[PDB]
Amino acid sequence: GGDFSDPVTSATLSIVQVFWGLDKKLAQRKHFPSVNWLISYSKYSTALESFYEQFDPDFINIRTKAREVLQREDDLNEIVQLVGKDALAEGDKITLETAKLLREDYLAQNAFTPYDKFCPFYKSVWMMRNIIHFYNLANQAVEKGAGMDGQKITYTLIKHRLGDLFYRLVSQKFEDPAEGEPALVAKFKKLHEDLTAGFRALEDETR
Amino acid sequence: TQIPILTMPNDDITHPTPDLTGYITEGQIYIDRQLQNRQIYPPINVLPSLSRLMKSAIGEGMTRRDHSDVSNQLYANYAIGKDVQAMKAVVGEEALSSEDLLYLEFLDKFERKFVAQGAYDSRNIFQSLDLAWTLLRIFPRELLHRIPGKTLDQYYSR
Amino acid sequence: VVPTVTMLGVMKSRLVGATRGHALLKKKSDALTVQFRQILKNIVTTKESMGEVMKDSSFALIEAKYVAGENIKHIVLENVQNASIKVRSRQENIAGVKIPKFEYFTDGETKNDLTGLARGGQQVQQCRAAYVKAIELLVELASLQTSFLTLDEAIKTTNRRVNALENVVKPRLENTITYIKGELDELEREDFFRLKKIQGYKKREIERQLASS
Repeated sequence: GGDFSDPVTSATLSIVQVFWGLDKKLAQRKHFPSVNWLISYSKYSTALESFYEQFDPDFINIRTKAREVLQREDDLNEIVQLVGKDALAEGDKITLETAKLLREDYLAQNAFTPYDKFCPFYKSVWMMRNIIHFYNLANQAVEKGAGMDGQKITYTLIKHRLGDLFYRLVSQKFEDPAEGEPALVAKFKKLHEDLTAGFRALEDETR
Repeated sequence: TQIPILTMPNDDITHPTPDLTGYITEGQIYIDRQLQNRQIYPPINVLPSLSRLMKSAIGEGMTRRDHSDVSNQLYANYAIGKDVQAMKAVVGEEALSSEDLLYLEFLDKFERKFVAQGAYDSRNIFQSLDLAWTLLRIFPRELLHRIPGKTLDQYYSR
Repeated sequence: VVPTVTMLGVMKSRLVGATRGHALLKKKSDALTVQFRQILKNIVTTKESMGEVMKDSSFALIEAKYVAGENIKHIVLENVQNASIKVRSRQENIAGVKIPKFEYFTDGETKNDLTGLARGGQQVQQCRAAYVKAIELLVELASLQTSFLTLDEAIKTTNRRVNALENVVKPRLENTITYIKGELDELEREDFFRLKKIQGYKKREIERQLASS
């Protein structure tokens, strides 16, 4: 709540490499992790490059895409507050949908429930991969915009026609890690395959 | 040549040390928090960036003649691109003309290629000017108002 | 309003965001005003066509009286060879505002014609042309009304921002700066000076005691 220019804070941020800046607004929003995704930073990123590469090479790019989506949402929040959502385009619409999906499914961890008490890295990477893949598929779909349709029409269609995948992306959080890593990996791979089937049949129908 | 890396407390130059060193020195290159947040490895804030003695550095014998011209043209075009991005946000991007879309794509290509540089990638100033020119070719010849005549045709031909 | 630097930073950020939003709203208002001016020009052209449209239409009635005399009257009413009353309108978002494209008869879908009467051709050339003019008239009128309302709202928002938001926030920043500096810095320096004087005359008293003993 206090200013982050306090001498103790300034001294710490000079030497500390990772600041997990909690947000008073998030705490009031009852968002339990309460970690701000804008002020916080981890300078150790470059060191873990080899670890992330050996674990999952695609994780870096999807993490960067998630960061860009979050930054865009935070940037245009002021615009939508001032101008209004009327001028928002299909790309803006899918960006906001993905941002809300992150804020709800991903950054929120209750930790008072067995499914949310502990989130292993394999489950976290799969959830982020699913969200980013859905974002990419929506981008490609609205970019196609052909056949006397598409773009915002495609966005609304995939919102309604593909609403089941969007809804169960939220439930992907509720997947219990205790069931075992192979089972969770299989379930997430099946979800990814279904998501690929989505926006492909929607591509075939050409709106 | 002195290039101090002075941390600005509270993410601003209003702090006594940044203001004092700005008063003493003759330049101010900036690191934009958003660019790092948007994950561009060089987070250089080009619009706040400025050097008082830019004219002296650029010349015919040292550097190329078109260097200052393309510097000014890129700066103005980037400001226009930011303005057009705001316009696209407020109007829904349908009301934009062709030139507005040109400025938008120019800003996008600028951020994609010129601003982002490999941490180990090295570019000679000639190579940097060539990259800026490749960014510039997408505009029509008449559109580059800042570029002096007989220098535009010198390089815009490609 | 705590004179602490947190409130100063918050107020500075609010002022900067207000300035940026004011600039964006001014640009949007200018664009909307330009579109409204174009719509007004189109509506003026349609109004100029109006009246002359009715003057042309009266010739069809004169021709009907000359050729077929009295009309069919009642349900039939005659006098019509074309321009059946069927239209197609759609609201279209232009410059962020939905504008109904009111396309009326002679420019709307499902229009029908039934050959030509004795003055049916004159009616088509006069009455049906009036319908074509009226389609554009209605579309332009609806678009102009919507654009005028939107431009008025945007101009009011921008003027209110410029006259109240910044004009109140800037004094808030000035008062915060004045309080913070002239109270905290002044009193802290005074406290430090008083402590320094206390130590100084304590050393003086120690020296005096040493001289005495």
